[PDB]
Amino acid sequence: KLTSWKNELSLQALKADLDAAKPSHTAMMIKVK
Amino acid sequence: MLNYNAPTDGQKSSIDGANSDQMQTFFWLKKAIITARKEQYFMPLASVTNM
Repeated sequence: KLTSWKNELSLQALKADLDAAKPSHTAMMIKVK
Repeated sequence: MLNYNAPTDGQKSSIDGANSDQMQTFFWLKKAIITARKEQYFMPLASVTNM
């Protein structure tokens, strides 16, 4: 546990957010391409 | 001797006549019972390619 916060994020939450936000960004980059 | 008897099961109340019966015989909460969604494990894996 890196910090002293009562509720810490942990890496799984951040990776889940990344995987959840990926689908819209992937659909967007096709247009720029 | 006015008795409540049992409105349901046909034994009418003492006060009630020959053409009537009790208007309300139960209480209804109005708060229903529902079931939540089944959890998904395979969908979070996939990455979409919206051509």
